[PDB]
Amino acid sequence: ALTQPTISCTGTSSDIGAYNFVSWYQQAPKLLIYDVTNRPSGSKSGNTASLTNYYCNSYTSSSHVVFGGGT
Amino acid sequence: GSLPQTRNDKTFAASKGNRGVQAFSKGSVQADLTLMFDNFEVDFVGAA
Amino acid sequence: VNRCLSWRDNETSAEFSFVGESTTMRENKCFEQCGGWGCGCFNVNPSCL
Amino acid sequence: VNRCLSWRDNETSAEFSFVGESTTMRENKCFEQCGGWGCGCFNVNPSCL
Amino acid sequence: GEIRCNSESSVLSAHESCLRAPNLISYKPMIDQLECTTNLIDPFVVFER
Amino acid sequence: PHLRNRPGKGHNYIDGMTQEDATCKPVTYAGACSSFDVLLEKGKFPLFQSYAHHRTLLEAVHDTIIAKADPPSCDLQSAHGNPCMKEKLVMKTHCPNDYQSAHYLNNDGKMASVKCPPKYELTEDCNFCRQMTGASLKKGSYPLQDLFCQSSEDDGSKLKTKMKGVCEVGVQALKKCDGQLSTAHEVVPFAVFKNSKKVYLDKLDLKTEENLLPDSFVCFEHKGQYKGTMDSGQTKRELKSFDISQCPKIGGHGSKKCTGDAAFCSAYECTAQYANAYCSHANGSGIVQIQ
Amino acid sequence: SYAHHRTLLEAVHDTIIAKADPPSCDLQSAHGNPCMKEKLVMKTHCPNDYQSAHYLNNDGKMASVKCPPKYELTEDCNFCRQMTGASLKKGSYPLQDLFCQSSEDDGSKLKTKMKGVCEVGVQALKKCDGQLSTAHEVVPFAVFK
Amino acid sequence: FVHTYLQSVRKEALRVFNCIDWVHKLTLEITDFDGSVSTIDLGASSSRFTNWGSVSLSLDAEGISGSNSFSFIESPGKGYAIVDEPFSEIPRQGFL
Amino acid sequence: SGDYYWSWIRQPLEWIGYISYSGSTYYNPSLESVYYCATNYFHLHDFGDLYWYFDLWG
Amino acid sequence: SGDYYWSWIRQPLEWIGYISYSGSTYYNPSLESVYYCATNYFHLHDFGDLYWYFDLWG
Ligand SMILES: *[C@@H]1O[C@H](CO)[C@@H](O)[C@H](O)[C@H]1NC(C)=O
Ligand SMILES: *[C@@H]1O[C@H](CO)[C@@H](O)[C@H](O)[C@H]1NC(C)=O
Repeated sequence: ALTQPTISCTGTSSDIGAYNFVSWYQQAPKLLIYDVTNRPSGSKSGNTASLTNYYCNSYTSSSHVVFGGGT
Repeated sequence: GSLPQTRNDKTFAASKGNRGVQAFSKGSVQADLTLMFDNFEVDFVGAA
Repeated sequence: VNRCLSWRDNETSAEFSFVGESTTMRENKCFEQCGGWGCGCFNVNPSCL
Repeated sequence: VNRCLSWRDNETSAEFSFVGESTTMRENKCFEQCGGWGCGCFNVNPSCL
Repeated sequence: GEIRCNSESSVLSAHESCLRAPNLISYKPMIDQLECTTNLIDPFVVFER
Repeated sequence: PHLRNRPGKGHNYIDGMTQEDATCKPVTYAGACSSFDVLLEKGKFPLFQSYAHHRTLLEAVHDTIIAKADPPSCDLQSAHGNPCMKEKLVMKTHCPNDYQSAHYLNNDGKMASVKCPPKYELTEDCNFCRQMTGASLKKGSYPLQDLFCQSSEDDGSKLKTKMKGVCEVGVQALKKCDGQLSTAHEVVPFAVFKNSKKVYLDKLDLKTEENLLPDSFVCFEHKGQYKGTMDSGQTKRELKSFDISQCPKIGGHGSKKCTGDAAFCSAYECTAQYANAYCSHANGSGIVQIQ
Repeated sequence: SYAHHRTLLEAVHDTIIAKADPPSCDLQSAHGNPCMKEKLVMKTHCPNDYQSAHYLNNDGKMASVKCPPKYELTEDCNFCRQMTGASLKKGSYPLQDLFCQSSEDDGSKLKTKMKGVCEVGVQALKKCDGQLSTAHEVVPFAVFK
Repeated sequence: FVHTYLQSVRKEALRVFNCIDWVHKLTLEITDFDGSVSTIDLGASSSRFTNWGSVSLSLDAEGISGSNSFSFIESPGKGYAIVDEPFSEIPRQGFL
Repeated sequence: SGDYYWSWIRQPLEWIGYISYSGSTYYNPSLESVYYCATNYFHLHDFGDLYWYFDLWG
Repeated sequence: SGDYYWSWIRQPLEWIGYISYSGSTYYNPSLESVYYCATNYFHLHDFGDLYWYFDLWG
């Protein structure tokens, strides 16, 4: 899973570090940010994404979906 | 029987570079070598 | 090509099957030709006649 | 060594398997060389090329 | 005609069906690198002669 | 089954496909690894089978010998609309069934792999993914190319493809030509050097020289062996891998008593007490040099 | 061929051949001692279910290797391995191919004289420097009084 | 019962061969344009693919000079020699 | 119709698995053998099946 | 853990047998087919398994 406490979503090299497919949800949660930056503000750096109840999800190298711990 | 030996006027000997043997015998040949597509030219030779 | 050079003179090709079985004196040959787009075939190996 | 001298000219070695099947005229030879640490091999029996 | 074939394509492709004499290829297995070379009568030279 | 005593770590697994770590983490005589057992089938992968004691592509990747390409494996599930399958589509391969992934050495000299979406399998040409109901996919990835790797420090930054009469081989544009262009599929040998790209060759003139480095020794141990690892009663006679880093070097210190054959005794220090492992010299290992 | 001459064990029991110091240092109690030195230079082949194996050491006496209880000697007779529910044989495997006899001829001046040999087995014939072709070979041997 | 095996005394070998025929062979030094670093060797009715094309030799007079009935010995790294016996493909006691 | 991935999520979130349009099922490794169902229904990407961009929650 | 030999002794001493760390069992030849249990637990020798140096009696 991801590590959560601008909310920071920190992961391993498998998620976020490799793929730029990370999304955020506000809580039936509501999606706010997809594809790191796109909105229907966030960013990435190293293995940690940042967003300026909020949950983060990402795509792993094993074709799985990993959800954040939550803030 | 090291190579520099003459037998019935043949005098076999080592070829240059010791890659084989020769046979020195009386005779002659006619050689007419031919060139083809000979092209080797540069530009710096224009100066005198 | 292996079939092309080793063609027996008494063996008929499949193209001339309308001849079928005939009692006339006959022989069959195979000749290699050019292979390439200039010849008419995409492949560059030699064609057959 | 027994395989080394008795190498048939029409038999291909396993090292040159990328050649695989080819229609080109070809032959295969095997030559004995030195065997020993100076040659490059720990064994003292002759190597093969 | 030390190396002879049955068609122009076989000559131009060095097909394995071509016949040749024994021991045409000279091998120099010197310790650094092998030298594969041979001396062949150029048929074009004899044709022009 | 001495070929299953892999040099180095022997990690024959790929990132993401980590469901076979029981037998693909260091490959031993015991288990079965899908991404390694295909190499030992008779008639397939003959070049590696000749140089059977050298590292594979996955082993070389896990020893940091060969790097991993950018998008190491762009999944067809998430990146099927990206110009990924370009170097793969110029190769003519043949995958068996029930394989969800396949790795190869790309043009830059790194390792890249193609991964089908979950529950899909690669077709017979490894170009498309197809789904079969009630099929058990293998947990490894099929090695596409026949190659063997090693550790080298020789520099090759000035090395480049030099093929005569070839306008373009694979994905490399050697030159620009106009007119007739005979296009075909051919078996081209290739090599990869340090700090270089793939170098296709017209001829393969390669030689091997032996040495006494640790990668040239196969060290094993018995299961149930007295005073050794796994010292318990066994119902079958099976071997176990051993790490040569423990056997002391000649005139040096070590942690395990170690015995071996003539080459090992010349290189390492063979004990006079009861030994813990037997270290033979590798069947064919060494250093391979290409002309 | 010489089937009506004594074996090594028979020669030992007829006082023809003596028994070595530590006659057989058990691997159970002496695995950390420099025992297996002459055995490790021989290439043998033991069958299964054998707990002991005897050989004629360099001094001309009989020594043997005995595995700990319930263990058996491996295929190279170099290690002991344990199998559950296995019935070990009650004897010891003869490692070498030899026959013995009773002799009074003296051989105190007899020594190994091999040409071009720096070292055979555990005997250091001489001191040599440079190339050293090391191999496993079948060497005939004799033991005199 | 006697079992005999042969062993080599000296660590050297000699190669014995025969010359079926002799061939004329010309060595040429190709003083090329702007540089004379070119030396080639070629026989009768043969061509060599040098730079700027190829060079062929006719040598129409005589492509051969008969045969012989001696044998030749080569010691690698030491030279050659001639022995006055016919080259026999079947071993014979008391001969070479 | 539209190449959708119907997935199941739960909150005691945590992804459980998905069933695809083609009938392919993928499960969480831990659970291989409140509940919502959200699928990527509007932010479809032509280059990939980004099914974790969950919207239209159940 | 530590390569111990758990042995059984009796006094009507007399050694009965031992069970090893590896599961190997060795019995007295007479009994092959007060009770104490003492094992070499402190005076371990690196060169051999001197299991008859009994201490830590049961
Ligand atoms: C004639 O043809 C038949 C069938 O095509 C074949 O079996 C036979 O060998 C041929 N005769 C020859 C080649 O003389
Ligand atoms: C040619 O090779 C095949 C298979 O390698 C062999 O069976 C055959 O005898 C060979 N032909 C010869 C040696 O004339």
